[PDB]
Amino acid sequence: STIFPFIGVPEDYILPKTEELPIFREVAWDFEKDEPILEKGDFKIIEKKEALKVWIYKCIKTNRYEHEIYSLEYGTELSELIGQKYTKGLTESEASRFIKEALLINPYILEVNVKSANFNRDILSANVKVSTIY
Amino acid sequence: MKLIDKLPSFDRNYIVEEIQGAYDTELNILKEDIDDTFNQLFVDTATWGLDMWEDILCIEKKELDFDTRRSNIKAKMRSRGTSTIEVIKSICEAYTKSETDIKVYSDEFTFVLSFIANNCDYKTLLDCSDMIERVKPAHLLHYLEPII
Amino acid sequence: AIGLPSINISFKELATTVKERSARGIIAMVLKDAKALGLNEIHEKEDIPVDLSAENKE
Repeated sequence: STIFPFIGVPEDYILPKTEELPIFREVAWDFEKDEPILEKGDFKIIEKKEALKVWIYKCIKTNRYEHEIYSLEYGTELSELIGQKYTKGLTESEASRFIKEALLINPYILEVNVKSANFNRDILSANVKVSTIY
Repeated sequence: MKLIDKLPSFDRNYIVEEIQGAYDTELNILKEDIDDTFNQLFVDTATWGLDMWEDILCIEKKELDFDTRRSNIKAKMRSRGTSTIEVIKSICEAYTKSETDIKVYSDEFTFVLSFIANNCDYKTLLDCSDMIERVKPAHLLHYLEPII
Repeated sequence: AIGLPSINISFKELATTVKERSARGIIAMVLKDAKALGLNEIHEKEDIPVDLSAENKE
């Protein structure tokens, strides 16, 4: 509480720690049945990339302003595109922006890219690449 | 059936449903207890909070019934302060739960309280008479007139 | 049939390498297993046939 590190730190002084995030861990989830997974009569815990997959799935699957429990940041506005309310190019731009802005609130996710986009009948397809710290 | 409505639609599995139903029942218990505690704050509706009224009014009694306790408390509040015809009538009706008419004899120094006692017991009448005797001016006679 | 509108999500590995287009890159591997008894063209890990001995899967 004595040092003044704003101009420079003293040579003898040791920095307490380097700031890093803990290992991301989450209750495992199965996607074809939409349930948590029980292992030996208890919830099964996964870590790192699989936990991030679970979180991403949950974030994409929710609507933005629908629920009172969530804040204004959590969710996705992809439900406003159903029915071709906008033109096709505007729909592509909006979808890309929506997905990027929704995913980038997690501190463990570094960059999101929506590369491909195709229109076939009433289906819109896209490829999303997520880069994490791991 | 109520807490599950605040969650997105993928949370409709049985595990989440049980977890939320438990808190549903718990919160119902909490709100019913709050309702009961609020209801205890009125003299008429008080059942297990009457002892707080006794502690306020410094009256010590042996537990007999709810109605008797409420009547004693109410008559204690009504007797305080100015004493007139209407105060005595109010005490007599608080005990006898009915309309009361008083007739006064100035020459004989006597007054009579008349009321309908089709649903009044002897013990409560005796308690009312004792209350009146404590409240009534010393020089006056008091007679009861239960009309059946 | 036709149902309600929905979002579908599928997960995949992130591979920096890109498959090569030339006629090179075709590898013929011969291995002795009693179970399969058939020729298989594999373009990715997801389509490796099931109930094949893990020693061969590796």
